[PDB]
Amino acid sequence: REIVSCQAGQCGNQIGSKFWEVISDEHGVDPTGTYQGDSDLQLERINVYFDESSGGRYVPRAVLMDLEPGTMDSVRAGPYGQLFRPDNFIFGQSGAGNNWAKGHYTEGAELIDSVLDVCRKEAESCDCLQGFQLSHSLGGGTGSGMGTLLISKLREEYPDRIMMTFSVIPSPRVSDTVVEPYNTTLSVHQLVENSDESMCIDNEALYDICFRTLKLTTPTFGDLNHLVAAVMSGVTCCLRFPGQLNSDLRKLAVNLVPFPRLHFFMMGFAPLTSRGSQQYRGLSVAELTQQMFDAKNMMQAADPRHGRYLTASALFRGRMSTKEVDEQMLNVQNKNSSYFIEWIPNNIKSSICDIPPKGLKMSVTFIGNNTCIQEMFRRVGEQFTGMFRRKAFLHWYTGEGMDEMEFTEAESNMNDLVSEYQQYQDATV
Amino acid sequence: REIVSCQAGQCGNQIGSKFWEVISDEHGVDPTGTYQGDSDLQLERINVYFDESSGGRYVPRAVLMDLEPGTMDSVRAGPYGQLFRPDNFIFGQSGAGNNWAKGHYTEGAELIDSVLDVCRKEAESCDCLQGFQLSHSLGGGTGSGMGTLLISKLREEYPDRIMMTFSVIPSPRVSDTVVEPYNTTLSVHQLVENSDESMCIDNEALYDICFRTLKLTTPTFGDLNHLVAAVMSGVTCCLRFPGQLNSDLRKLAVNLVPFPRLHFFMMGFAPLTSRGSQQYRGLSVAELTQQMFDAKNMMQAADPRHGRYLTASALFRGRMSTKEVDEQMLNVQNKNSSYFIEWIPNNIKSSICDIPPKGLKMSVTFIGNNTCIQEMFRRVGEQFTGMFRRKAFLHWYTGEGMDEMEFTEAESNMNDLVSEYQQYQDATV
Amino acid sequence: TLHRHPTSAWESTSHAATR
Amino acid sequence: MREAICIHIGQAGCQVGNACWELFCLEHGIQPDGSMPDAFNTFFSETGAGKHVPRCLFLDLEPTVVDEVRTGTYRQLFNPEQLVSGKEDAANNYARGHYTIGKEIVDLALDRIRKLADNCTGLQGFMVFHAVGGGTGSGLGALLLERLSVDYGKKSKLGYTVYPSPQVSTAVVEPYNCVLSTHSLLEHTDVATMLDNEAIYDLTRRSLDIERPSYTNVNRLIGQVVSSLTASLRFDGALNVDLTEFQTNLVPYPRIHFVLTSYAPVVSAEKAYHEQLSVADITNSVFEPAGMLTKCDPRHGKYMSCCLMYRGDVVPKDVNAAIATIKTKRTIQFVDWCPTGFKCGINYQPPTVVPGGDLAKVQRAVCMIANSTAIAEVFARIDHKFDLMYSKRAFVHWYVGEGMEEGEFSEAREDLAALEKDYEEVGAES
Amino acid sequence: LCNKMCVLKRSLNAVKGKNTELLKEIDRANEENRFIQQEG
Amino acid sequence: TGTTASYFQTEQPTVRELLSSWAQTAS
Ligand SMILES: Nc1nc2c(ncn2[C@@H]2O[C@H](COP(=O)(O)OP(=O)(O)OP(=O)(O)O)[C@@H](O)[C@H]2O)c(=O)[nH]1
Ligand SMILES: Nc1nc2c(ncn2[C@@H]2O[C@H](COP(=O)(O)OP(=O)(O)O)[C@@H](O)[C@H]2O)c(=O)[nH]1
Ligand SMILES: Nc1nc2c(ncn2[C@@H]2O[C@H](COP(=O)(O)OP(=O)(O)O)[C@@H](O)[C@H]2O)c(=O)[nH]1
Ligand SMILES: [Mg+2]
Ligand SMILES: [Mg+2]
Repeated sequence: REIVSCQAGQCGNQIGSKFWEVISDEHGVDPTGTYQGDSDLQLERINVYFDESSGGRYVPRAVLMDLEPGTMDSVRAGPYGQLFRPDNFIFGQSGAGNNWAKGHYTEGAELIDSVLDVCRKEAESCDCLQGFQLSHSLGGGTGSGMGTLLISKLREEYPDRIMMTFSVIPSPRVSDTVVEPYNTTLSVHQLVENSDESMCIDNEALYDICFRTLKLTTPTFGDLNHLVAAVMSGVTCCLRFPGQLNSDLRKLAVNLVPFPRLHFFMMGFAPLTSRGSQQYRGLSVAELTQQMFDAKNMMQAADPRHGRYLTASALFRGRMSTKEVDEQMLNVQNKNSSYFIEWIPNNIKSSICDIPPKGLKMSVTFIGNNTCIQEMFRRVGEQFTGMFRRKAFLHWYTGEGMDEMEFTEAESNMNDLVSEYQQYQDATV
Repeated sequence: REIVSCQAGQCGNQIGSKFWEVISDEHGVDPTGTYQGDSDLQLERINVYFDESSGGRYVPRAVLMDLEPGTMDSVRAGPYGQLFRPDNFIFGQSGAGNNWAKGHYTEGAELIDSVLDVCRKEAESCDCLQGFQLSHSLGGGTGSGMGTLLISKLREEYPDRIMMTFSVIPSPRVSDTVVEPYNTTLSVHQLVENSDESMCIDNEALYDICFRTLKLTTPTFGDLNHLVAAVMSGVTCCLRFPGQLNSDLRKLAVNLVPFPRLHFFMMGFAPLTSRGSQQYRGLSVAELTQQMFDAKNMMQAADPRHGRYLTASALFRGRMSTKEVDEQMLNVQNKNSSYFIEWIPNNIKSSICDIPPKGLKMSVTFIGNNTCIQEMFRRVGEQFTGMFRRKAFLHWYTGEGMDEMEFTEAESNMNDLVSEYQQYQDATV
Repeated sequence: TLHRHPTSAWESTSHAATR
Repeated sequence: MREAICIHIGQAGCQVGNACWELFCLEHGIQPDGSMPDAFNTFFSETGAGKHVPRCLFLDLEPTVVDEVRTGTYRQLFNPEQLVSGKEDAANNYARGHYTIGKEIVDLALDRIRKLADNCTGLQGFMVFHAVGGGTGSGLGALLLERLSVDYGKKSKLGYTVYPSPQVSTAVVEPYNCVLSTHSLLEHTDVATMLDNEAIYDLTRRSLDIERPSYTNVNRLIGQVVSSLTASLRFDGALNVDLTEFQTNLVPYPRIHFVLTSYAPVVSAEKAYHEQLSVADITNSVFEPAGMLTKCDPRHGKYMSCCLMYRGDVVPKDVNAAIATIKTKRTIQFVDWCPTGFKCGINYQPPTVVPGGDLAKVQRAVCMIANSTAIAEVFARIDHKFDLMYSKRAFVHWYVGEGMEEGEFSEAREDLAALEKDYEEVGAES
Repeated sequence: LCNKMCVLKRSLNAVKGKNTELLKEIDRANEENRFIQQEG
Repeated sequence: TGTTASYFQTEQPTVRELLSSWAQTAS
């Protein structure tokens, strides 16, 4: 009934910090740790993301993870940085160098045991932990390597728990480092197995939404992280608040995963209103539907029109009409047929929660196991093939104790995954 | 229910000084000797440690005992020095010079007669003694030799009384002398036969506590001695205060000494949280349990994971539900049954007092007969034999009046003492 | 802020029960 | 006397029970305090202080809805026990609601069942409310019904089940859950009542002329129809029929006991009371396909048996006139081997409207429960829903890993095949 | 390349959807046939 | 200092005060 959060890398640290920002805003948690909300149901499920202390304060069930203590100082100095425990603020001395080898085998190995110890302590504090929630970036070394190493080492003894692993996959046009393909290739295959559920981030669609959907003049990493933290909260909104038709992480997993390897998802948030069109738009499920599946309003950098929707779900927040929601989803299913797989009719799931986000009458979080994700995976597999044909940058990885065979196995596993996506999207009845 | 204390050597004098000034603070005793407490449970059993005088002053029932007079001068110059009984300051003129025999055979033997005289004088004034407490260090010269001489001498006149020995035993990384091996190997067997059970303190575990557990950039010996005195005072909590489920030193001995020779213990205390982590930590016995059993929260430089616990006890202080504390001890038992010994059920022990230390709503003192003392004794015996093979530094003892045969016998004494622990830890039913 | 449990509140659980 | 134990399984079951107990309390004049400022003994029991407590039991493996009921508007009305909540939900997983999660709460569920039944003296039966499409409502409901039938002989069970609707559905494994729970709904439920959602949706959209009802209003209507059917043993009337007396009428063959229900006049005040509300017109609206509580069109199938709950000031002459008109009408053609096909009960207690509801208070109400050949359409579409699911091993690992045999789903498919086979067999002309 | 890819798949989705309303009215006409047969 | 170099320590107490006191919410 409670979720323990983990943050890996500096990108993961920032996104977890703003996720805690929005969670504290929703639950009325003072930066000082006290409760300042004006509702009774708000305290009903306060234990989901918070633990009570002796002084009547609430502390997040968050583990913070990195190899640079500088980003620890940054998140601590953040507006809500005085909320987390100091012992969870675990960090290394020297970084991974944005190298998966040091992040997963040498620099991360000496500290993964400590993070497992603190995670186990938080879990045993929890009366019944029903899942972990890690936020990280696959492009980096610290966020990707030891990030996914955490799931790999916890899953070996946490069989029935759930993984909300959210990973920022890099892009060619947001190519920040040359070893992004190696970092992503060495981690996607491991996220396939160790994590029951995995969820994707790419800066292309986030930038596109910030540019056209919100027309923000200068949307920085703050708005970037806030846009996806809005969904990081909406995934468990139904668990944290009462609703007409409830759902949780296990609900989404069981109703969105048709096959065990098909657990790479894509989110989407609504409503998104531009800086100067809040009043003119009339907030309703009618136009909520048309932006549910809108590519420009989609925050996953792969056009859903080029793929197939295996399964999809929408977690609505706010007082809504249950026939309107179901009838709009039926309109979606009876208006699109060749993007919803025929052999699984009525792919869309709808869940309803009573409490909307602050400042919104009604909202919704989209989740989908669309097959457009194989384009994301091939657009990085091509780069990996190109940089791996010449054995470029392999010396950095091999100096830390691995071999070329591991890279070949990772490449083969991702190629198998994209082949599975293709053969599950081109299938006929 | 009476215990009379003795401090031996410089280490013993400092640690007993700090223990006395913390126990007097607990009992509301003025450094000048008067009473400033506000509670009656203190005066109910104040006689266990403090002898009342005709003038209404409570003088500690302590024997300060050291060949060096500088330690006596320092303890008298201390804030609580005037509290101590003046004629209990038995001291020599020349220091022991870091030597076994210079404190145990030639110079200590002449001095020890007055110590026995004053000790039995204090003993007779008591209605009946629970026993004798000693605080010393096998690392030091006079702390080890002359203290062990007193250990041997008390047995022949007080055979059936508890002998609570708190030794401070070293490690090479913080080894301040080159005669640690001799001074501990010649001392271990006196504790073996002539003490009902000895509870040991390591120097390096204390520094590990201050650095990692409590995050102190400037802990000194004064900082360390209060942490040791926490256990020094919590061992007798049930003696000095009423208990919901009380106990005593004989209770601990009979419950933690299954076989006569297995009576060397490692110490643990709780709570130990840094002031920064004190805010975000909720002070409850639930978390105090993993503080009990945590590796870095231990008072011995032997990692519990390597060894296996034979019998352990817990002295809880405060107002806690015995219900929940007992189920927690059961929970740790069946969560790690492998760490504990199978053929003794309920290896952990519960004891519940009411009075906690000053300012602490809840406190814990942990006692453990873990087999990991094997590592420490084996390694210090290796250090001994390294120089014992070369007949080096041995000229001091030979000239001072000591033979080779007792050296060989003491080495054999550690050999067959430490040989027990692995063959009890690997045993199968 | 720092909170210190006073000796005034010190009492046995038996005394608390008979209270 | 003449008491029945109400059971509310799952999220949908708990909300339906909330609505129906709200209606029962407002109808019997019991405030949420639990005391009135002996017709209630069927559903409420006195204590030593003169307080009434419902004879109901809430189950759900997740605690959100149960705790919402606990902290709702009936803290002092609902017992702190018989409000059982698990700690983690089944999450639309029949395997988990039946095998690995519900097994640790079923024992306490039967303990509470015993603690209610022993207090009861003339227990008529059990009134289960749930939705087979949900994980707990399928697995835990099935297991509870099996245990109840084992330990209570042949006691009557009335299970109101919210079936997965034809196309308006809120989950993807609803066909799996329904096809699996159809077993328990066959062997260990005496009567199973349809609760298709689109029927309520359409009738509230059209007859009520209201654009924004929701689960609250559908559950209110379900509670209204439940009260209408069960009020015969609650209040004195011209024709007193109890659970056994109408279940023996509605079950001609042991296997064909699934019934579809309708209620009329379900209507708002403005269009309700500008027309003369007779008995013939309300019966016509009852038999009209779009005024029915189940998403089926009877004009394809064939009515085998019908039971009518008239409740109000209806008079037997009007009852017989309506019966004659229905018999003479040709489109509602009954089965050949059941000539009468009509059972009727009459109550003198007019319906009571609850504050904040959408129904207008009506002088006379009519419930209809029918066992028909037309109920085979729901199964003949659910099997096509499910064979597409099962063709390529979709959502099968989530059950296999939690303890399902692979061939059990095929056995369930064969069972439902036998269901439509026996439906068409009994509907076939002689 | 997604000049053409994007425009063609938008066209495909539109043609798709309008075909699916054609399927809607196909079901409507099938229902009309079945109940007119029942009524006749 | 509150920085990570000092392991988030506002002040450095001796074990005497550290065990004689316990910190709670300052609000
Ligand atoms: N008539 C009616 N149906 C409902 C209501 N709430 C939910 N349902 C439907 O019942 C179906 C099954 O219920 P679930 O939402 O799965 O809840 P559950 O029965 O407790 O099962 P779990 O969610 O696994 O715990 C859902 O798909 C809904 O469509 C309600 O209040 N009234
Ligand atoms: N959404 C988001 N992405 C970020 C943020 N900070 C960094 N990134 C992305 O993370 C990538 C670099 O990750 P990196 O810092 O090397 O990860 P690390 O090595 O684990 O610290 C860049 O491509 C950024 O686009 C942030 O605050 N929000
Ligand atoms: N706790 C504590 N231990 C001390 C102190 N001073 C010395 N020691 C320990 O005593 C050992 C050396 O003993 P020593 O000073 O020679 O004792 P002496 O020969 O009896 O005077 C070292 O290994 C230290 O661990 C102190 O102030 N506090
Ligand atoms: Mg006792
Ligand atoms: Mg539910």
